[PDB]
Amino acid sequence: SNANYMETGDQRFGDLVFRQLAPNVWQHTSYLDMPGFGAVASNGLIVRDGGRVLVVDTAWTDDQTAQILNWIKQEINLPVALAVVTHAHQDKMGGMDALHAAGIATYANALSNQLAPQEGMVAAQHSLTFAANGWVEPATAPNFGPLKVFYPGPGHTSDNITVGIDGTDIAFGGCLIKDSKAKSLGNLGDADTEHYAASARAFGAAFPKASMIVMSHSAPDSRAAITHTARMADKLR
Ligand SMILES: [Cl-]
Ligand SMILES: [Cl-]
Repeated sequence: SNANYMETGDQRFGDLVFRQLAPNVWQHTSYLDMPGFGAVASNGLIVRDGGRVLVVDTAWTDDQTAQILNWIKQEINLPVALAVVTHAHQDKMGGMDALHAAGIATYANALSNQLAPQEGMVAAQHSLTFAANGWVEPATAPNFGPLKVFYPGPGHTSDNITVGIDGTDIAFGGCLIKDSKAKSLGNLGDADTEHYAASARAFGAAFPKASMIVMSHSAPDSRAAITHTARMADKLR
């Protein structure tokens, strides 16, 4: 349960893995086997804000996403107010149904909702919209607490968004940022290779105080993950 700094190690629950990040923040992790590679991790976040819990990124599947809700009931014992999912893809949207069944309000980039059916995903219930500088329109993100939503520009996909957690110095780059040892940009099937670099860089500028970068396929890293990701993307153009 990691109650204090002398109880450590990731918590295994079902097939899921949870790692505490800051006092109110955890990374949730699920796995799906992929041709030729094998098991691939997909990370998302759980934020405790006051008397509610906020989730970013469901798991790969409905039944894994259900497990996440269960773990929250056991370990945090708080209601889940809302969830924000970061683009329409199985790794971040696979479990929308489970969130919905649980009666949990869901939010995504309007564009992610427009693409969901074509990407084989269930759309979120609410749509976020963004200014030209990339920050979310606050009226579209009511009651987001510490979550600061930023759309960096096309990237891993054209709809990808990102989230800072105010006060924790943690920024979630999702599929857009890779860690500093990464050998490639991962899955580019949907990517905008022209704007990727600028988008990665825009993310770094949106959260200039983040000391912890959380991404989809790897353990959290330093800001060196932004820099390195941008250099890799520079090679795309
Ligand atoms: Cl990826
Ligand atoms: Cl992906």
